[PDB]
Amino acid sequence: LAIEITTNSQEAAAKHEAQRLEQEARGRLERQKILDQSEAEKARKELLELE
Amino acid sequence: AMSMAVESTGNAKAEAESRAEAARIEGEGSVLQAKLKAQALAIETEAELE
Repeated sequence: LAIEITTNSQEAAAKHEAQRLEQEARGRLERQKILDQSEAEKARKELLELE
Repeated sequence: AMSMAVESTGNAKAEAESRAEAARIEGEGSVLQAKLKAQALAIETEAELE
């Protein structure tokens, strides 16, 4: 049992690392999403003034 | 926000200037319509005067 509990510990650490990578990549992806939306609506300016 | 500003400007600006610049046409209509009815009514009235 005490071998299996440390297997649980190491796999829990791995899951923690996986969720950390998930959330950081996801946050950077919202970062580039915000950049892309801001840039697209930067040209949506000229589109809409001359519209 | 300054985007939505430019759409709002364009929309309200366009509608209002269309109405005003059409009112220019009804205005010149009034101008020369008064000018024409002037002499028109003038000749009816000076023909009924005798």
